[PDB]
Amino acid sequence: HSTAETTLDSFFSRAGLVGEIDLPLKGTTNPNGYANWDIDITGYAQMRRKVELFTYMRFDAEFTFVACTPTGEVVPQLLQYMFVPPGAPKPDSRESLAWQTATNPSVFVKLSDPPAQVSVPFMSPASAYQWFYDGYPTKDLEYGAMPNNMMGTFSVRTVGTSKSKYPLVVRIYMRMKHVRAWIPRPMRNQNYLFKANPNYAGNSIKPTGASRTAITTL
Amino acid sequence: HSTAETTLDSFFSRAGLVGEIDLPLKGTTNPNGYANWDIDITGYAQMRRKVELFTYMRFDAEFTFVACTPTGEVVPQLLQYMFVPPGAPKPDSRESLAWQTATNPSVFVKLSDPPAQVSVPFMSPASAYQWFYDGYPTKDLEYGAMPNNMMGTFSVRTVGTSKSKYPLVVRIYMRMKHVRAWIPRPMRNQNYLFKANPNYAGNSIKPTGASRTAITTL
Amino acid sequence: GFPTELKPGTNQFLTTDDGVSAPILPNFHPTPCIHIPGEVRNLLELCQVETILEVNNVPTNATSLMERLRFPVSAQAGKGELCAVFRADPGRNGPWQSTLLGQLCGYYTQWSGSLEVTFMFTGSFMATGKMLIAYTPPGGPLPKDRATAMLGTHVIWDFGLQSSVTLVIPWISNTHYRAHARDGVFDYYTTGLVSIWYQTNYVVPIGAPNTAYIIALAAAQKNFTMKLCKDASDILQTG
Amino acid sequence: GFPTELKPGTNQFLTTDDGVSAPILPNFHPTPCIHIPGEVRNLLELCQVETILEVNNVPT
Amino acid sequence: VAQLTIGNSTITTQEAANIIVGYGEWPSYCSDSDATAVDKPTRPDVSVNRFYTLDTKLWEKSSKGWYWKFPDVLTETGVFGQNAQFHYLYRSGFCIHVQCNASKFHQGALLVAVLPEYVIGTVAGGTGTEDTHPPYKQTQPGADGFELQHPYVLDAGIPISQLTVCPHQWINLRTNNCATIIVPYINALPFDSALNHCNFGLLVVPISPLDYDQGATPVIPITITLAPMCSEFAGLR
Amino acid sequence: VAQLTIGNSTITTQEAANIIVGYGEWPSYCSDSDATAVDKPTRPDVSVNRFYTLDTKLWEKSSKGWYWKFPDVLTETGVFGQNAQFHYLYRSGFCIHVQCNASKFHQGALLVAVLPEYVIGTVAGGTGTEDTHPPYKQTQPGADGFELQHPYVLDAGIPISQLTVCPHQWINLRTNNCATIIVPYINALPFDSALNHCNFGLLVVPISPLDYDQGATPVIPITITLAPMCSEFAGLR
Repeated sequence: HSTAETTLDSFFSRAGLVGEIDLPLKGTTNPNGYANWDIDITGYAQMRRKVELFTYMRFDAEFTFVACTPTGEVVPQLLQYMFVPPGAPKPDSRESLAWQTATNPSVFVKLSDPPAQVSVPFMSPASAYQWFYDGYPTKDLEYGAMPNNMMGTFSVRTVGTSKSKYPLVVRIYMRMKHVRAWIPRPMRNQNYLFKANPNYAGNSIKPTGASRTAITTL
Repeated sequence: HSTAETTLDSFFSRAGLVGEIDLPLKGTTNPNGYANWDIDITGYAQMRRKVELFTYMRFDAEFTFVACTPTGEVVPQLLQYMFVPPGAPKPDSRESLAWQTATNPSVFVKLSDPPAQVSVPFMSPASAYQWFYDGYPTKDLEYGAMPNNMMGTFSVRTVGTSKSKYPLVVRIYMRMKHVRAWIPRPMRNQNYLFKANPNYAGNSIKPTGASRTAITTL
Repeated sequence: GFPTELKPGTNQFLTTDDGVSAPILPNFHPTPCIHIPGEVRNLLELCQVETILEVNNVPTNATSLMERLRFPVSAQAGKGELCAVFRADPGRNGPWQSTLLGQLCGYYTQWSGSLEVTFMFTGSFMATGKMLIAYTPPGGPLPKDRATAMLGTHVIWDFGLQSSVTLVIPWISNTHYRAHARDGVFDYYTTGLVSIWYQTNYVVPIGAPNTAYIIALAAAQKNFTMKLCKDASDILQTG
Repeated sequence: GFPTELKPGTNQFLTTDDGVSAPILPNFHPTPCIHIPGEVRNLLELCQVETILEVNNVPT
Repeated sequence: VAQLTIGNSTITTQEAANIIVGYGEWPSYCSDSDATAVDKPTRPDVSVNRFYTLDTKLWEKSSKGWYWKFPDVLTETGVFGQNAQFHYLYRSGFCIHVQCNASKFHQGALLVAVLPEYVIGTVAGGTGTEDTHPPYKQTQPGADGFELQHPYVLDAGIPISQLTVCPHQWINLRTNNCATIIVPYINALPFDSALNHCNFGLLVVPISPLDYDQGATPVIPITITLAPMCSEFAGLR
Repeated sequence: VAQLTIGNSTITTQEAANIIVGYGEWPSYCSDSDATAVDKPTRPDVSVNRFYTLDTKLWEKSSKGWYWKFPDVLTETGVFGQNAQFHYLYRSGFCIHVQCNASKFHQGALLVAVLPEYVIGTVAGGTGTEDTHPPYKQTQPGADGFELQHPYVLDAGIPISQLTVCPHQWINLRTNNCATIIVPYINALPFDSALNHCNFGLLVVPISPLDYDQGATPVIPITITLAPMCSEFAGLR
């Protein structure tokens, strides 16, 4: 008789994995013992299609950080997680002064210390994050670009003047909370090709669902 | 004068051991540094006969996880425990995307961190778990199969892209809480042969209890 | 200080624990929510919306995909002939996948409620005739012929009188668990069936096309429900 | 924060401690309990039931 | 003594011995706010609910015991077996009546109890290594019933010595001959399948063996008469 | 039948078929305590708000479907296109009316719905590896509109089979011919650009194909007439 599970909040709860940073010792990948991750909630595959059910949305995100070595090991290493709000400058190097700009919230924690966890508010200067924008910002490559949907960047790095002694891997989970949505719309039935637009494969246009032989046979 | 101990809840409390996972380094056993454990409450030997005293039951389970190396040692290794509800797909490999499906509750904890502990609800789509089913699901091998008694699966694995550096052993305890039972029935007096049916040994049919010489001698 | 003993589960990270965490920007006052039309609050609102049911889910040829939306009736079909058939399986493959209901059932494990299919005749205004639409509850095998289906819960539809008709499916329940291959799937079995027979033939005057199509629209009643969030999809965000 | 001192027994696992733990599925609404005949509440109900006593416990 | 009637069925029975209303509940119907409030479940009163008198089984010295399954026993029989089959769901209560006809010169004692979800377990090969599942003739014997082969453990690994824990009644030849039992619908669901699930099974076993001197009738007819109470059905096919 | 007038525009329409007020809200104005309470936004009533009757599109058997963008369609047209262009901000509601003229011997069914932020997605090269962005003639077709090329997915990778989830109305030739829809201002902001952002797009697609016997007019004129409701503008240039 109850329908608590079919609510928006119920549907979008759960902290999913949306990011993974690699900080190897020897490597082509993030060679300066640091990394910048612009917040992308599409990071959880399944996500995109779920949110793209609505035209507008609003919510808060709870971020939880999981860090270990590639084998999932724990070591005595301290870390800095920096959140650079949109409009704030991300660090270009492992010594950029951005790391010390008070206006960039930062949180420190040892790998041993349990997961780091913080809540981030509804940033957008607009009244709601909008997944679809039918226009351009005052044939073009700026089509469908609602920038005021930026949540910010997360800069991660080993604390200290020198490179870390261990190879590290950070995982970022994100639980969406206090959700409100407007204007529902057709469930994506075609495969996604790009993170930006809704473009699809005009050759590989598949029928929404399983087909059959005749309309008289089951 | 008090009879608190003879209540159902009192009888079924206590967290018993119902599972044990082995994650050796070199081995025939769970070679991919992960394992799937479909929840079986018969895992505690003594259990089966106690519950099989009633026809129907209902309850919640509190799970507590104990992990160490074979000698009972503690090491800096992080672990992922994933609960896949019934109907959800278990991971076929150490990289199955199931591990990242938000709809599969997962909990992370370091071996150092004290035991992990969570409560799991009355799953069954039916009004009660029923230990006996006198029929088949819409001579057969589907006799006595009430599937709607599934609680789910517990998938365990070392965190990280690579195998763990240590041989590990997880133990799963389960305390039953908020118990309700109906229709009591004869206490199993014969040895169990299979986990599924009540079949017994038709040769080795033993008298419920100790016998004696004459009915006039004590 | 104040005496305390830490209990198991201390320091653990539950991906479903909905506790509170520290606000990164304590002073920030997020731009106020203003009024926006059509806010959705509970998915079951969507489930009660009529979506086109691709009953005719047979053509796959890219340029004939629009054909799945409508099936047809013609003069050529003789009285009694079976026009079309399908099951009342919202979540399983087939016709229901096209409806919004179907797609939402996919993010859930269990469900139950009364459904409701509406048929729309889009033929010429001059056409007339009768179609028999029968429902065979779960278990009952597709009726042999029109007459045997005539004895079951049926509805005679005269599109000469009313261009629309709505059928109610009393009940469907995806509750019976199944562990086939080695992958456990909470499946139907309640495959209720909906058959449609030409009670009479298609009648038309000179000047009107001898074929017309029909559109199936489905939704669930207000007594519908779903349980067990289960994210599943073939479409995902590409690298 | 709020001043605290942890006391012995901290971090221990008592197989008989009946505390509370975090619910794995917070949103889940388990199928409602309906009425079923003959519910048992306390085992001593059973003990007051007449069972056949195998006095003649000799043939095997 | 007097005779009661339910339609076209008229049984001659004793005034009103002690009846056993299993679990203290009376076979009642099911209200409107349920799972299927749309497909209003039709409740048979006319012929469907009356006195069926099953093929009398003959008690012998060597008899091991008998058992029938429900609703299986009737899904074959008459206009009730009519509904049970061509209908999707079923819930029904039962009045069961068991009687013997024996001279004051016979002796015996039959325990007669009802057991929900009576799941048969065969021998399993003998040595215990064969996973043989009871046939269909053993799982749902019909209206002829079936004979136990290991009464002591009730062909299922449970002491019979403890069967009294179920709605039971005794039939000691030197005191009574008829036993009666009222059974409510018992299942984890409001409704269910009438052909796939046997909510319960009627058990009748000789605890004290039949006996008599040469010359007295050697077999005591046991007559089971039963009647459906507040029976309901849904979804015709 | 009767004819309604709004200034110098007079349309002959049917009495009052069922209208669809999108999302249950009526195109209203915006109060004084907003973002720009200084630059008091002037609200056109005179000519600006009346009946515009767009170049009728001809339905064919092969027709795939059509769509227009808003407010784009009018920013070209008349004294309204006057305001939309030489003004900084815009908010406006819409009354849309679509009608066909066909003999009782034609058959068809057009779904007519409105979709906020209708973002076009082209084919992307074909094989899926070209990041081609829809042109300007495809993103803002004007008052002539534009034809879908993949109706089934609404040239954007979404099933049309589910478009009904939007303010829609049906036009089945054998029952009605005119469909009407009231649309409120829908956007994440109080006001916005009238030339850069198209709050929504009018969609009209043949779900059941047009048909007729040889000899009957082969094309069914679809006439879109629309009128601005509680339209406001701010910051003249």
